[PDB]
Amino acid sequence: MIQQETRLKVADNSGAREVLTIKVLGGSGRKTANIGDVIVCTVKNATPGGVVKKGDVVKAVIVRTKSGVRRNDGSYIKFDENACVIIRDDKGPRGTRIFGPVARELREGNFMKIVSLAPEVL
Amino acid sequence: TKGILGRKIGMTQVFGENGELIPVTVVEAKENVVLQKKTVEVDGYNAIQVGFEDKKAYKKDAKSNKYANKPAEGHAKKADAAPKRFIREFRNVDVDAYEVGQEVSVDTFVAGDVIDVTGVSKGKGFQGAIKRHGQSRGPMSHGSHFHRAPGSVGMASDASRVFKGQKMPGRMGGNTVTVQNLEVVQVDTENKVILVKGNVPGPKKGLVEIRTSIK
Amino acid sequence: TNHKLIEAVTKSQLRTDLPSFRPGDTLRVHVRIIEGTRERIQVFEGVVIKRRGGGVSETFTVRKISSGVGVERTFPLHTPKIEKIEVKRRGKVRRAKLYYLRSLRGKAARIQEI
Amino acid sequence: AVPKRRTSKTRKNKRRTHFKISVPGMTECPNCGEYKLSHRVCKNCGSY
Amino acid sequence: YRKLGRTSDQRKAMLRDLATSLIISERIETTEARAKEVRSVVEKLITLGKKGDLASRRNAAKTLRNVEILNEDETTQTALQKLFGEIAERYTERQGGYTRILKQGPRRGDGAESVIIELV
RNA sequence: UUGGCACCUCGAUGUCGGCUCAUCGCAUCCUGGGGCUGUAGUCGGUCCCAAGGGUUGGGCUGUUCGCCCAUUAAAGCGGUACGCGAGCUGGGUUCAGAACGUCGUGAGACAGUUCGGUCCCUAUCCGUCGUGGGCGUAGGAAAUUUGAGAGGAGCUGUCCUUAGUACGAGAGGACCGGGAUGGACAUACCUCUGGUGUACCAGUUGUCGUGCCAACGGCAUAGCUGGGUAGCUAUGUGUGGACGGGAUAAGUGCUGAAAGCAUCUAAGCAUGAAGCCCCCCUCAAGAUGAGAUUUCCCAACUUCGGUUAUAAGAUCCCUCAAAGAUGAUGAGGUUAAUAGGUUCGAGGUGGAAGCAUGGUGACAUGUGGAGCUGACGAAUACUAAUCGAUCGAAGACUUAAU
Ligand SMILES: [Mg+2]
Ligand SMILES: [Mg+2]
Ligand SMILES: [Mg+2]
Ligand SMILES: [Mg+2]
Ligand SMILES: [Mg+2]
Ligand SMILES: [Mg+2]
Ligand SMILES: [Mg+2]
Ligand SMILES: [Mg+2]
Ligand SMILES: [Mg+2]
Ligand SMILES: [Mg+2]
Ligand SMILES: [Mg+2]
Repeated sequence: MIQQETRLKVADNSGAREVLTIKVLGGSGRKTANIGDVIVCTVKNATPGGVVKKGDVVKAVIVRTKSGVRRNDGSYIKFDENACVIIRDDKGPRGTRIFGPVARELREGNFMKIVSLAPEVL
Repeated sequence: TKGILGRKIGMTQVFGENGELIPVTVVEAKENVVLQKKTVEVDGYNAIQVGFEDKKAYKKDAKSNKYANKPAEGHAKKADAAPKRFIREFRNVDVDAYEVGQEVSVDTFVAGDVIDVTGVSKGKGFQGAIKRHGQSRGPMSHGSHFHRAPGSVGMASDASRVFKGQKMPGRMGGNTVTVQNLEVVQVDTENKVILVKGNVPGPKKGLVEIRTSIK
Repeated sequence: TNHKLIEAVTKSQLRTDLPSFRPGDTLRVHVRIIEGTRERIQVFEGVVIKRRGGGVSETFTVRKISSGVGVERTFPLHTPKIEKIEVKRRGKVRRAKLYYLRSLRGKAARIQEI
Repeated sequence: AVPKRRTSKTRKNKRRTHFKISVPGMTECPNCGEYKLSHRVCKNCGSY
Repeated sequence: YRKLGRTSDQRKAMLRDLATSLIISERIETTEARAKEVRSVVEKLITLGKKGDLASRRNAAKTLRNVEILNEDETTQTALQKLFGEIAERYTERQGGYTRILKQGPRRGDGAESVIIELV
């Protein structure tokens, strides 16, 4: 469950350290998001340098919610923080050094570049 | 085709192909018999009626429902049968099958049939507008005294009455409702159960009506 | 007979291969992952936080820290996508639900052996 | 809040037609005494 | 279970003082709902008395109030000693029951269904 | 809309916005179908048909409005006392305080600002949302139904194939079809994930008490704290919208005169939409037209006036919950498993007390997945569902076939 005005850690070296969501894109009236959902968001704490800077409005994909996802075999997965990877409007990222574990459930959302730049996917 | 009566035992889960967990409602569709065959030449419509759970015979000083009365003896005697607690008609079936007295067993369905399950709801009692209907409640602070009331009930003096269909409070209620396009996943012939995929209306030990999908 | 039907129908899908564990125990869960290519097996080593209600819906939960980020993972105990469970290390706990480890990081989330 | 009109003597008596009271149990005590209330043990003037 | 029109502690204190006095006098006159609920209390407390070990002596004193019976010949036993000593010897063959509820008429101040609960 | 008029109301028609709940128009915002195009395609433009459904979330402003950030298939316009305060707020403003600007000699004033400033009502009737009783339905009952009718539903994106095909110089890029999935919504349910769970389990502080130790008990929000069954629950699980038929709108025609021709119309004959009627889902014979099927029951006294009893059937009463404000509904009432108790479980808590051992101790370990366990499951008549009482039909005429 990630809605408007949730602070998320940014899980790569795209230039951002914290980001808050404006809208959950998708359909009209869409309230929450989970792993694999793209959100549009403004960075609040930014690294000095990098690419993005404080006050940019970026699109970004959800990796590793704290209220994680359910799988077809009745399995679950949950994480200790909400994280996020800033993408570059072709489902490809801005950085090359994605941090932290990524949920498996975005392999099927054509985020294969985010998977290959990541640590162990679970 | 393919109607049957049962009762809700409860709810479990089953694993399938490639380990997929699927939720499951166990329905004990036991000791159903065909109890009266209805014809258009006598009634105007073709149906059978199935009696579900047999109860004890006629007793003279019977004070409750588990002993049948004399109209229910003679009705379930015109078929060679025991008197049943529940009796329902099924008119989607073919009337040219189902001789009167046939024990319609649990293996009329195969794993993978689409079905409709008819039952009553639970019944919640007298409930208010934001629970009986999905109404937005008022603000809980900022000075307000409107929380769980219904809102306005009309317009001022054009329509000097309240229109019907207003969605006011009252009994949430156990009323009949169908869930459509459920699957049969597993038919245990010896236990006389059906595992239907998902949840069906009603409380436990209720009454269901598993008949095949009209869609 | 009501009471056997929850049991006697779901009985042939419950498992027997699995070892005996409890919360506090370190496990090596050998979950198998099937993509469109093959039937690869990935190991998930963590500490059992929770074991809840019985039947074929027995459900356990292990906890791992992957890249500085703690990861909860929850399995049906009788699912056919766990090829093997090894009990790596026992644990001296005094609860049944170890939810206090979620706020403990580093060496403070340490659980003894036996 | 307030009644706009008075209720008549006719409308008042139509409302309180279900404002009644029922006769009680009234079973005999076969050992000794007068009528006891049904499914109750007697206290005075009876042997239940 | 019934709430009896009281708080979780006002009901608990009422229900173990009503179960103690049904050990002292062995038949008490209460209302009907308060006897439906002390029925399951004192029958679970005679079950502890039929055991008679020390571990359930400690459990019957969870419930019983500290009331002293003046028995015959000026001898005094407590309600804990009278539960494991007299009631426990009466029902050592019976597998349940231990009480009955005899309904009576309404009271005068209320329509409260009076009830004698006895110890059988 | 701004007004005009002064007709209703000054022995009161009480408040601008917002909130909650809507509802209705169509001069249509999206989706449906068409015409024309200065329409290659992709996009458009414009006009016509159409109300079925849908029509976002923030920032600033008391604001209506407006601007703006994001989205979206689209963020329609209006009416309903500028809908709705005996449904809610009271920021806006006509109250008393105070201050500035301005005006006035002044007291004061502005319709200029600024800070502060009490929101009454136990619902009689109508109307609505549920729910009973009475009587009727030409014998009385029990059960299953017909559906005259009424209500609900009705939205839509994205992607993949067709196909880089048609088209196009290129750039670009289709219809038609097929398939996959969503969003929003509506439902049912607690298996999972969770929430709660005040008669469940454990830890622990203070103080008082059970003579003391040890064990407990009271109070301290349930003293706090860690969990947690049943049940209720969503944010959790399931489904749903679909198709498909008729009749049509705009339109498109075929044949065809009147009017030798031509002509979609006059006679004919087609085709044609999220619309209309079904299809789907509920509810429905108080449908006074009171329907139908199956089974059960069958009286005499007797100016048959009525009474006496009763049938089938119920009910009182009593044990209850899958039901419930009440009552109704359902499970039962001894030939009984209805509830409690007991016994055995399930799940929960996490290792009882006592004892032993070790440690100077605080404490550890063993005895021992131990004890305990509210609603869950099974068994068991131990306790209580006692004896009883009340109600309940006798089948009207008329005519027609038989
Ligand atoms: Mg709201
Ligand atoms: Mg009003
Ligand atoms: Mg009267
Ligand atoms: Mg207290
Ligand atoms: Mg004039
Ligand atoms: Mg129009
Ligand atoms: Mg008014
Ligand atoms: Mg002033
Ligand atoms: Mg001056
Ligand atoms: Mg103030
Ligand atoms: Mg005290």
